[PDB]
Amino acid sequence: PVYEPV
Amino acid sequence: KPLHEQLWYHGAIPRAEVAELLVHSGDFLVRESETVKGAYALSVLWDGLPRHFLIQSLDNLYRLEGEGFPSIPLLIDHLLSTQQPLTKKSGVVLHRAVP
Ligand code: NA
Repeated sequence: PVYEPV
Repeated sequence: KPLHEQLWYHGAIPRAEVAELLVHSGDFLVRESETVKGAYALSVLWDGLPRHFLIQSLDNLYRLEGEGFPSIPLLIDHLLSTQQPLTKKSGVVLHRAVP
């Protein structure tokens, strides 16, 4: 995982 | 002012250069996302780990979780001035705009 939740 | 004239905006920069620029917890910048077309990311060093938040928008308001702002600079200014967490779950806080 790289980006936080959207 | 233009996004590219903002203190904390670094444009399209490689990950190596983000990791070099974010040195202490609370350091942050805004950059272009490499993998999401046209998107911006808010990158913050937090507890030793780079954290990357895609800057979302809905109904012309930029936001990470709660109700948003008409521009990205207004969102950043709000986060930096209030020191409120970027999201409830993450607890990440902005402290220093990396120039
Ligand atoms: Na997000």
